[PDB]
Amino acid sequence: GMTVRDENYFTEKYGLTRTHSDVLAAAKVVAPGRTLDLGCGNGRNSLYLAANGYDVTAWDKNPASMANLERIKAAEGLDNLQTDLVDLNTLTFDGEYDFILSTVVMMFLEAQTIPGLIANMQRCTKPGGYNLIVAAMDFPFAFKEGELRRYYEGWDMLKYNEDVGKLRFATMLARKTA
Ligand SMILES: [Cl-]
Repeated sequence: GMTVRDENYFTEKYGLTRTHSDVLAAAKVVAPGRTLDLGCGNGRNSLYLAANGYDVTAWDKNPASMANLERIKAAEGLDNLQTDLVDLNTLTFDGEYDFILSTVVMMFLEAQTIPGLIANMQRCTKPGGYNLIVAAMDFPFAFKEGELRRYYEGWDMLKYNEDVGKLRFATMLARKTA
């Protein structure tokens, strides 16, 4: 009968790279809610979240990839998954989200984009909301030791790892104060 639409369901059915392990772990602590996948890539994370109760908005560049996600979305009947084409280097957005995630996307953005993009994620997060960031540390951009954490001064620093994953990645789960 039941085949639950978890990370293994999506890899078996569509053959995309597996849902990020930090998105899987975050989902155990972040209650389903209004979620922005900011730089959704192939939609691996957006598909998982939308199939598991989150109301997802998935944005990235690449018209082909976004159309591919939209086609899988339609096959999976995920009416709670909205997709749009964006350029993260020029995007300014509005909105109020329970959860914003950015996983392995910033390293491909211009270094000058990052401060404004993080400011934008922060102001569009509801009080008590969560931001998840997974990002390379030290081609066009990489965070320096402690930098991701400094951007999030004043938020509850729930989880923050700077560990190998051949590149070091900073993984952060922060919650906005209420
Ligand atoms: Cl990154």
